[PDB]
Amino acid sequence: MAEIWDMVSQNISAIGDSYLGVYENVVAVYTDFYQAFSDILSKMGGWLLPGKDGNTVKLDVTSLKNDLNSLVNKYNQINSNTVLFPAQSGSGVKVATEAEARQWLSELNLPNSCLKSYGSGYVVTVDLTPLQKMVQDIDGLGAPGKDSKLEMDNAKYQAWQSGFKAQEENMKTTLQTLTQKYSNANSLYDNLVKVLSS
Repeated sequence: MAEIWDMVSQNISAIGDSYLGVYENVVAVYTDFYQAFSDILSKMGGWLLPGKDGNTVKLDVTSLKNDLNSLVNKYNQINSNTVLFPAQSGSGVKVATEAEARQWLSELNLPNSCLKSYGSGYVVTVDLTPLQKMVQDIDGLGAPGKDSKLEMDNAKYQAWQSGFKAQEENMKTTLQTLTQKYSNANSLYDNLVKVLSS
């Protein structure tokens, strides 16, 4: 027999497998998270109406701002649906050492805002600064009319909307970054196995 080699192979696999595990969790939580933000983007057209003579437009800042806040509050929590690291499972929250967190914080290339503390330890959550920034700007447009909607001229509208898609893109970028990284992690696991099975 070749008991040491087996031992070696099993050990390396576990390391690469372990690594791939975290990422599978990261990718899930984020693609899922973004899905929820897409369901909002679809409704986007249903909250827009031209002024009267396309000289202005009426935007349902309320409905929008409320769905954004709902999403931000849902993912502002801590559970198997909002934490990227460590993987959450079952009863009570699972926490990591600040160092362990900060490490992943750097690995996933995420901002410090993504680092949250829970009792004895820490956890890494999705980046909400974008959504929050969105909601801030929507409030920056001014108070709505008695119909809770805000009629604004095209200059203002398309200005806001540029800034809105700037934030929409930030989140788009993160979800990519994390998928590329997950793809590498996964490639790596498969390569390790070939190198060890042969």
